[PDB]
Amino acid sequence: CPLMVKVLDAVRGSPAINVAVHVFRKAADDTWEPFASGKTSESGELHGLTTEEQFVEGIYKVEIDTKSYWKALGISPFHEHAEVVFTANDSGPRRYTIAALLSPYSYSTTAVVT
Amino acid sequence: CPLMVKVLDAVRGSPAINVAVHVFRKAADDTWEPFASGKTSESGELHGLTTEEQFVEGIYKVEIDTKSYWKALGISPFHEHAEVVFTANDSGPRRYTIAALLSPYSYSTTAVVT
Repeated sequence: CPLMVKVLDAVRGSPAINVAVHVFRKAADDTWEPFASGKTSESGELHGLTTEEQFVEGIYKVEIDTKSYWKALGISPFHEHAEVVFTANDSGPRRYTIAALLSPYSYSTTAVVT
Repeated sequence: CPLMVKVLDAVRGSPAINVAVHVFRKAADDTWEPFASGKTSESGELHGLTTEEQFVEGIYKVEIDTKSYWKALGISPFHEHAEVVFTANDSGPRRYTIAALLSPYSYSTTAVVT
């Protein structure tokens, strides 16, 4: 799948399972359309996302519900969510893997394409 | 200052200067209002922001224009910008220091609350 997502937990050294992730597509008008959604797996990964050229180029947004992730634990978090806004589109069909490493007061996001 | 931002460049090992930062305050209606704006200083810092109880309780968004920074450089980044969303004030009027560490395809955001 053209777009994959992976989330890890830096506090426990494990995949961030059961994490909600919504994918928005920047619409015709200045605004955000719901594009895809899922919950991370046992592997902390989300595959079923989108298709080949349902996925076309545009600005996308990956919203990660980190707040819920943390409270589930009993942790006091800082961010409301983790957000990743990218442009899909150079000259190519790629493969986008967005990774996110979660801490209560800190997070990193990285992109790996091919 | 109640709200401070610091931004570093992991590619060059220096403060990220002249990076535009917009601060939004989630308004009465489900929506974002402009609250403060500025650019990072020679030391990668933005202090001019807000004040005492002007800064009120609420959900704010700190949007760092990473895209323009990398472009000015000759680098073609992945992120459109770096967004930081948080609930402020609650159990205290706090002091917020938001740190960002940028790379072309990666960014990390950390918060220091006192």
